[PDB]
Amino acid sequence: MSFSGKYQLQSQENFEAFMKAIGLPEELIQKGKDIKGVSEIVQNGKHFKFTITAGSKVIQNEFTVGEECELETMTGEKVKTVVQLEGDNKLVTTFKNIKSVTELNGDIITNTMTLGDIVFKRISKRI
Ligand SMILES: CC(C)(C)c1nc(-c2c(NC(=O)C3=C(C(=O)O)CCC3)sc3c2CCCC3)no1
Repeated sequence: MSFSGKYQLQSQENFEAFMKAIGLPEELIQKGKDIKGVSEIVQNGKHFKFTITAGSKVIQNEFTVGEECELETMTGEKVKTVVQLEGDNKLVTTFKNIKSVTELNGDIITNTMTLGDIVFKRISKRI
């Protein structure tokens, strides 16, 4: 099953709480909290390219699952980690104490990022 596609954010929970917890300037939080942009995934086998719209920032990540890679953070910083496949439809990874799980079901992607007790959840639909 392939993740490839262009996805528009439908809804999200805890954007503000999550962004505050990672130290985003309140100014970038209010500007970005209501943006419903488009995220793109290009999948080639175990190689993924992500162009993500997160609030008012565009985040870019390329990686091969199982290999070491660098993920870009909201704050601009790069972090070493590894992204795994769990089943055919779940990408799982951890960085800066954040547990992320990105799951595809048909045309719906559910991105769940957990930091402390904050569950930041984003739901996007293929366009
Ligand atoms: C999945 C992977 C590569 C591990 C990854 N996701 C992110 C990532 C997000 N991703 C999404 O929102 C996504 C979609 C969507 O728009 O709902 C559809 C696919 C991903 S938001 C976000 C970050 C990091 C810092 C904080 C804010 N970073 O790496």
